Amino acid sequence: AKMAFTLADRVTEEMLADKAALVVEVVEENYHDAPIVGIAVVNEHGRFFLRPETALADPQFVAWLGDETKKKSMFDSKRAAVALKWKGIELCGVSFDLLLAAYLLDPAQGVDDVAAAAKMKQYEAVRPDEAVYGKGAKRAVPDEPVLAEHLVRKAAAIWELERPFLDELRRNEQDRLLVELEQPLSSILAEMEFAGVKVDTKRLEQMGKELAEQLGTVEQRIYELAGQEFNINSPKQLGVILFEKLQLPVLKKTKTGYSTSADVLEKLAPYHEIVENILHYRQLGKLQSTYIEGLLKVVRPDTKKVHTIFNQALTQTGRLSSTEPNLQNIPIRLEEGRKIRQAFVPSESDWLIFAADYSQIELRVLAHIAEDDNLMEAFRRDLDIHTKTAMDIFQVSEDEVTPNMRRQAKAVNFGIVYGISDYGLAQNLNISRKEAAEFIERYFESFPGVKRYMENIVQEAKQKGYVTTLLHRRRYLPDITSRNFNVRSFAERMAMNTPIQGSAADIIKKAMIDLNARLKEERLQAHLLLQVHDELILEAPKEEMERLCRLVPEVMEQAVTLRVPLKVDYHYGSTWYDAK
DNA sequence: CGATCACGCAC
DNA sequence: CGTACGTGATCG
Ligand SMILES: OC[C@H]1O[C@@](CO)(O[C@H]2O[C@H](CO)[C@@H](O)[C@H](O)[C@H]2O)[C@@H](O)[C@@H]1O
Ligand SMILES: OC[C@H]1O[C@@](CO)(O[C@H]2O[C@H](CO)[C@@H](O)[C@H](O)[C@H]2O)[C@@H](O)[C@@H]1O
Ligand SMILES: [Mg+2]
Repeated sequence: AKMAFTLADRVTEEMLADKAALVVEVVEENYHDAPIVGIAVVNEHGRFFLRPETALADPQFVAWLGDETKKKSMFDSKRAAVALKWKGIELCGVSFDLLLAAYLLDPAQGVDDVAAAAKMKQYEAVRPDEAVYGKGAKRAVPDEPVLAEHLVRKAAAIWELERPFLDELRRNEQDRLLVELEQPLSSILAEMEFAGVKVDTKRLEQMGKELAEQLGTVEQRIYELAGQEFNINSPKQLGVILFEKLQLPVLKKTKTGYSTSADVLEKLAPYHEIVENILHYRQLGKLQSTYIEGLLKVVRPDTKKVHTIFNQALTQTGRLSSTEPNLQNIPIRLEEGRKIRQAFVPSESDWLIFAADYSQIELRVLAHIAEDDNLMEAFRRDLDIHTKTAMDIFQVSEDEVTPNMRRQAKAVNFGIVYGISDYGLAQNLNISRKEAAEFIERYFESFPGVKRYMENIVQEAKQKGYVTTLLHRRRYLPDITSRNFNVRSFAERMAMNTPIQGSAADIIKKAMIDLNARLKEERLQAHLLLQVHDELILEAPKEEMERLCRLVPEVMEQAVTLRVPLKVDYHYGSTWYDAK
């Protein structure tokens, strides 16, 4: 059953053909400055394994890697490209990435190794990575014969599966989505991750100290008000204090005990002074554990940068996610947590942080896809969309919209985008199902095009088996035909929400590609650092701000043409916090 | 010692 | 009511 290959001791010309499947193996999950443990090449001339110390010191091999006219097919080329950037080696000419291809064909399969992708086309002559390397404490690179066979089998699978994957993408009208959107984006994400974001660790450490002080003060107040010391971070020890010793009302349960989620606590606050303190303690503790201690844990001590990894092949809607650290969930709503962003600073002297965000991109996308006359007109007038929604559903003039009315209309707008449900809206606004249902009815009366869209997209999902986004991303929804109400209803909300969230993802991905091309044409030093779903964060010399103020919003606004304008706001400053 | 829960942070 | 990730506590 074994697969034949040459275990090479040196690089030869036949390993440098102008088309090959290439494996540059990095086993560490976080590939930043990580070891390359082996290399495999499969091409018209045969199958080869190379030790990295050999290949990466070979000028002909390094030149071949960097030659855009020598085409490579890979799985997770970003991992290889970043590991190689840390070694000062450029990887070019990647014309097919099997991870991205599998992800576009069906994000729900959770493909995260070559074996998983291969199994989609009944190809099973390759082992799962976890079977070869193990996981956790037991993880390890195996001896060379085992490692080499595995890497060659992966390269061989890629070599075989490129054509059938590309053919299916073409049938789905997704080939341009792979080749013109996701693959070029992967190179841009590699650059962003490698550049990293500079952290002011002294500032973080100062914050940590002050937080520790306040945590102590609140911890003691809590013990004083409880008349006893306990582990506040145990939802179970806390449940006893709250609902037994102090007799607070049980407004909600969890399947293992009493709920102490913030929504429940907020309702209990009027009964006892301890509750406000538990909330404050939780807020501070979140900042301390996750955003100070957690961040400091992953800052590289030499450069004081953090280098996130953007998972490009995970979310079911086409968004990116971010890990180690997650730079897509840094606090902003509450001023206390917002100050964390003061610690993210430009990487060079006299540079600044520039941040540009789409204004209401999801509702603008909804206006476009639903062709709702009222919603399109609202955005053509650049109205405050929550005030407008309040005017319509509560039937009042702009003057007559109160803050509470705008607040409830805002929640309705979220619900509509998420996949509206009377129960979920009711939970969010703390009102009755019947009341939430009345709001939803008034909304559909004011935006009948949106109502028609929500009905039609659920029927389309049922008919075709999937829904699609602007640039032809797809999500299969098998549960749409379930005879279980709750299962089916969740699938219906995904049918409604995915073309909205996913088309917004497509637009900002295209914007990133267009922006990098413009930055290069203009030879600006400015470069992307982060994407947070509907916003792009850059750093640049202070002397480039004026040019960026014009260039970045324009590129983002013009990335696609919709039936309504796109609008981008922007800010810049000496830290991420100040880019407001 | 990995897997799970409950919770809270972003958009 | 949609999409994510990290944490401390607990589970087994
Ligand atoms: O390299 C990213 C790419 O690798 C995958 C596995 O194929 O995820 C791995 O890499 C991560 C980043 O360090 C981890 O978060 C993840 O646990 C790990 O399996 C893909 O999911 C991802 O696109
Ligand atoms: O009465 C129609 C109304 O119900 C929805 C669910 O909110 O869909 C239901 O009715 C459809 C048939 O008309 C079914 O295909 C569907 O499976 C069922 O849940 C809405 O789509 C809708 O317009
Ligand atoms: Mg915004």
